[PDB]
Formats: sequence, structure tokens, C-alpha cells
Amino acid sequence: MAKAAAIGIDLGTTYSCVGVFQHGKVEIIANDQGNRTTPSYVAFTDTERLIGDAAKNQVALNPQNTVFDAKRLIGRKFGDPVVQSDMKHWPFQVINDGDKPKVQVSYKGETKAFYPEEISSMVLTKMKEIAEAYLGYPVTNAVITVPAYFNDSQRQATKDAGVIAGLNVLRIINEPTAAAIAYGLDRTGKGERNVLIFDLGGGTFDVSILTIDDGIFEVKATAGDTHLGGEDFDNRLVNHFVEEFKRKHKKDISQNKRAVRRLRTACERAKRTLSSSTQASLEIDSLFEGIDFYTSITRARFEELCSDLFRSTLEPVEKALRDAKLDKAQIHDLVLVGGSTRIPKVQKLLQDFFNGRDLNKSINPDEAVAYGAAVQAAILIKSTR
Ligand SMILES: Nc1ncnc2c1nc(Cl)n2[C@@H]1O[C@H](CO)[C@@H](O)[C@H]1O
Repeated sequence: MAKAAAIGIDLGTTYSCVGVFQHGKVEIIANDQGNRTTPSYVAFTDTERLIGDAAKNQVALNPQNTVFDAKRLIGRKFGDPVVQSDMKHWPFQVINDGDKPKVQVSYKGETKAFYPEEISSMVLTKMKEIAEAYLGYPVTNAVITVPAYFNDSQRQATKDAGVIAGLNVLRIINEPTAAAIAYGLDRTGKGERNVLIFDLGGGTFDVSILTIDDGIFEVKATAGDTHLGGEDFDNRLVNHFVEEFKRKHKKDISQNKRAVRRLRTACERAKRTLSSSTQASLEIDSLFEGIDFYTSITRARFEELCSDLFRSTLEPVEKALRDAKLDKAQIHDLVLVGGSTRIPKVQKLLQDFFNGRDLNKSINPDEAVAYGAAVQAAILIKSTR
């Protein structure tokens, strides 16, 4: 029953996803708000602790006590130049506890501090409860994914987050490995298979090259930009609409925090519409000083606003190919991961760089990692018996 059941968890920087392999198929489990992905946010309020969508929806009103990006801190030392550089951009306090970073917040009127693994365990507990509500029974066995560049300390801290959350961690697997498993790329029989995983998420870009030799996976190269993702494209849209409001009304909205946030959420939504339509409309009642902002943007204009950012995704692809010592024609499969890979211009650029090659994109890219982890969790729990 419960002891023979296992889940796959994609514990992401900005979003998390949970899957279960049963009756010959993977089911990506929707949360209580009907969403197949849940924000990796934890809010501490005057009465409660919020996780996911409810935490993300109140980030504007409570920025000092809403934690996100815990994956950027997990398994790292306080003195690490990555930690020191990132701290300058977060609205929450990061403190030092014996060369280990802790996030310090106000919760139920008291000052509390949490280790990154305790923050990640609260996200994992939510993913576990989403699976339990769908299954009708508690599930405790899980496969958790990590980026392929995570070292031993980051992997151990992720496993510890799993233990705190009440999960029995069957295995910690690499995100590009879970993605290749989702597409069945490890069941092609004999001979070495070279796979490139192009992972463009909300806040990070990762390129991974894997060799699959008779079921055995090997990471040949990892490249990317830890500070490039979907949120940079939303900000390019925001800047355009701030300048358009200034041309139509002779009023600068940039300093009005509420106006910029409402514009940012509308831009994120418009950006998503632009993946399946050639135009999107913005409908913001009383954006600033009682002025409604009813406008539209074409896909062509959006592609111009982000042109330099889209083109920059090809330098890590080339860098990963030289590090792996492979030419383009030596790559057998191209796999898309992350919601931003739905952008048609991103797909066109990658396909043209690989000389008109077909892309593996039939599995929802923001769900492919949880899908593969769910498949691996089923295989592992069966062998355990
Ligand atoms: N249809 C879409 N067109 C463009 N971007 C998308 C789309 N869906 C998601 Cl999710 N994202 C973005 O992917 C990230 C999460 O993986 C977020 O930045 C989200 O906006």
C-alpha cells in the first residue's frame, strides 16, 4: 500500500513539482489551488506560516518575512562569495551561525532563525501533503532531484531537508538525469547516447551534456548562468510598459512599488500568453493616479525587448560542447526543461544552432524533472520490495 508507493519531487529554486508513477502512467499532482507546480516560498506572518501559492501572493505586503531562493544557500558556508553576493539582493535577513547561513524572520511576533535545509523541508512537507491528499494515504518514500553541479555538501543538505520533512529519501538524482529518464533516453539498448538538456527556469539557466552508455549515466559538461531566467524577461516587459505609460501620460510610475508589482504580475501573465498567441493584452484598472492601463504587445515586440537575453543562452551551449569535447552533430538528443523553454523564439534559436534538429518538448517542460524522478522512484521502491 503506502510502503510500496514512492513519489518524485522536483525541488526547484522558484517552483517545486511532485509526481507519482502508478498504473503505468505518471500523474503530476495538482495542489489545492489546482496548480501542477507550487512556488518555493515560505511566508512567516503574525498568525501563521504559509507555503507555496499563499506565501507568493502576500510577498508584496510582507517582504522581510517571505523566504525564497533557499536552494541558493543550501549546503553553503556563510563566507562563500556566492552567499555574500546573493544576500545584497534579498529582502529577508541572512545571519551567520558558526560559518553556516540562517534566514532570520519575525514569526507570530517573535524573532526566529532557520537553516536553509529547514526552509527547504517546509517546501518538501507541502509537496508530501499534496501527494497524500491526492493518493488518500501517507506516502513517505521519495526521489529528490538536485542540479548536476551540486557538490557532496549540497546533496547531503538536500537529503537532510528530506529527513526533516518526514520523507525516506530513496536517492538524490541530478535534474538532467531525471529529464532524460522522463523521455526514456536510457532504454535505447546498446551504444553511448549523447544528450543535451537545455534548462531555462524562472531564475536560473543550466545546460547539461550527458552520455548514456547501457543504462549508466555520465555528466560530461555543465554550463549556464545562475542569474538568467524567466523573471529577467518579465522585467524587460515592465521597463517597456513604464516607458509607454510615460509617453501616453507624462507620468513616471517606477517609484510607486504597488504600480510596479501589479505591472510585473500582468507582464508575467502576458509573457505566457505570447507563447501561444501573436499578441497579449494588459488590463490594469487604476494602475497609477486613477489611470487605467489598457494596452497590448505583439510577440515580435516582446522578442525585440529580450533579443540579447535569448541570444546569450547559446554561449553556455557552445561552452558545454567544447568542455564535453563534442561537436553539434555528435549530440543525439535535445531535451527542453523549464517553463521559459515554451517561448517560441528560444526554441527557434536552439533548433537553428543545432542545424534544424527536432527538440524533445512533448512533456510539460516545468514538469519533466518531477516526471523522471517519479519513474525512478517507482523502479527503486519495486527493487526494495
Ligand atoms: N507559457 C509560458 N511562456 C513563457 N514562460 C513561461 C510559460 N510558462 C511558464 Cl511556467 N513560464 C515561465 O517559466 C518559469 C517557471 O519555470 C517562470 O518564469 C514562468 O513565467
